[PDB]
Amino acid sequence: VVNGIPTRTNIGWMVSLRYRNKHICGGSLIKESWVLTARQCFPSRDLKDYEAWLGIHDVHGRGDEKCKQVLNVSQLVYGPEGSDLVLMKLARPAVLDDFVSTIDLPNYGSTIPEKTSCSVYGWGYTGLINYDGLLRVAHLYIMGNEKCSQLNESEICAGAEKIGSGPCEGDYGGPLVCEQHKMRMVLGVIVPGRGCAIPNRPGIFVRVAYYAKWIHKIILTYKVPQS
Repeated sequence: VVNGIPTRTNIGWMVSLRYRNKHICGGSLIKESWVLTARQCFPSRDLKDYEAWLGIHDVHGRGDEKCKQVLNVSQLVYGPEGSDLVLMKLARPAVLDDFVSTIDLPNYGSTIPEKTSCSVYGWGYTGLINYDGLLRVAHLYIMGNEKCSQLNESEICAGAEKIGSGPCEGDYGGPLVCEQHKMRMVLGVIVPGRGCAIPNRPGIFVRVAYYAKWIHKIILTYKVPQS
């Protein structure tokens, strides 16, 4: 995240997808054993290359010495066509506690109104000379889909007003979270696209509400030989 700030403490539903012993993406823990994330987060199709760190604040888990849970990835289900989503199934369940929790998903078709306040979180690119490692957040407002103009219904358009801030490489897969019904929900999944923290150039996020059925169909179903 570029032009964001550190979080006071760690965010329970945030996952660091590691590839080859190193952060590459964020994800959202949507069940004790499922993480909603992005396609661009998997250079290879072989599972032995991945881990999921939960309950961390630091990217290397430095102060999280007792908070953190490291889980292997047993499966990988891919989303429809131009969705870019992937659900990682975790090897053994995540232990919910004070540091790890899950975030709710919206209802199949929820329309988020414009000028609504939203947050992105990530350990990705910051532009700092020496990034401290801490999870960072930036604030964005939902905008009309026409402002993102590079199909459309699966997408959300959110940006900051005038200042250039937002997610970048390493933040892919993480959530765009807002306040819809009673509490916090993963409304969007961060995907690369419209540059990185360009002023008056809002980001396009995959609309979770569009693939909401699919996410549910998958969260309650057997393994089945993938690939």
